[PDB]
Amino acid sequence: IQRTPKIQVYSRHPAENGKSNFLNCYVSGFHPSDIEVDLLKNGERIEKVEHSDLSFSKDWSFYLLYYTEFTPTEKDEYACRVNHVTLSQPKIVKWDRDM
Amino acid sequence: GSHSMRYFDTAMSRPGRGEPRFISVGYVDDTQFVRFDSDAASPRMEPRAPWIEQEGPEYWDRNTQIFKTNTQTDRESLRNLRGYYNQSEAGSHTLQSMYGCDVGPDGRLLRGHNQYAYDGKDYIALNEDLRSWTAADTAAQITQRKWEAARVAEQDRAYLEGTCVEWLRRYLENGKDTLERADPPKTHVTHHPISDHEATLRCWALGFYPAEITLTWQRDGEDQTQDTELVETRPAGDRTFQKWAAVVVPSGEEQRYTCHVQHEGLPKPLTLRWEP
Amino acid sequence: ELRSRYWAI
Repeated sequence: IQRTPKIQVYSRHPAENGKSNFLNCYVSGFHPSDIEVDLLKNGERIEKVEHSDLSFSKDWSFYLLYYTEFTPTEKDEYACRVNHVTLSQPKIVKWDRDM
Repeated sequence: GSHSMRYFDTAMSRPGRGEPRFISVGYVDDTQFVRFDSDAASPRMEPRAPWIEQEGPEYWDRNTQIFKTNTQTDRESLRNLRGYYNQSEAGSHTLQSMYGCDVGPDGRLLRGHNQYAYDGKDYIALNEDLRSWTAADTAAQITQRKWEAARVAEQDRAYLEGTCVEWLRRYLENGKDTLERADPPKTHVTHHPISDHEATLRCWALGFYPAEITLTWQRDGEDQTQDTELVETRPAGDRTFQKWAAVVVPSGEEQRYTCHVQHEGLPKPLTLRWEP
Repeated sequence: ELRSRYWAI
């Protein structure tokens, strides 16, 4: 049975413009394990992005944490783009500092 | 307090001529302490806690050999499963298992666990008695019979009551600085209008460890269960976790709402309010 | 410490 990934985009530390931090994209609740995850800065794929090793939850679903070092600003826009077999097209979730 | 040791294992066949992938991850509570992976090109791709590195090569080599041998068992399991389910050898399929033990604060065994899933659906599990199997699917009756003839429950039970508990107690001591320390959440409450009649109150919890937490919203001391929006607990990437609970409240009635935060790291639970 | 599993599904 296939399960569609849940996606959360958020900072490691409370977001403060001009302060160094980490931008995270948490992809979870998916099955099977193959997935494509991109972090976007103003719609452009971020190059220096690290990720955790393939793991899973008590309900058997897989999870990965994708992360990048960044300094948030007022003008800069961040998002996470995910592709998986359960999705007809890639899913984009924007970084909302309030979520 | 209480503690758990769990191994989360995966064996996956791959498309075409691709070699199957095998992974075993060990946790004490929410802390990953070891990782074995057939995709690993060096020890860097099999990370381990400093208190595991200190066990030296006797420990590492013995666990690496066990992982290598368990991988041979899983290869046969994947082949048997495609036979039970009348599936082609060409497909990619996933076998997973979770097993281990829970101990109380005194180190005494509370519960053993050993569950298996196939293609993300429960397959077979050891009952709480650690003496019998529960079969989730018709096909698991075949496995159950083979495992009854081979006395597998007795062997799994010996590991769960013995080796699992002894090693969990050892890791709790060697890794005490990180495993026995509970980090309380850092909290705050935000306000977000939605309309001229309503606003969102969001109660935040950051920097906490372990992942287990309870975030509730109350109106005049009464629980708002049906109307509270709770995000899935998420990792911060520094061993800590994050979560929030939100409620849609009428404009002007914010003073009637309080957020209740329960976490093992808190000396006493918190009662929070929006503070403009 | 890993458990050794020998009996397949």
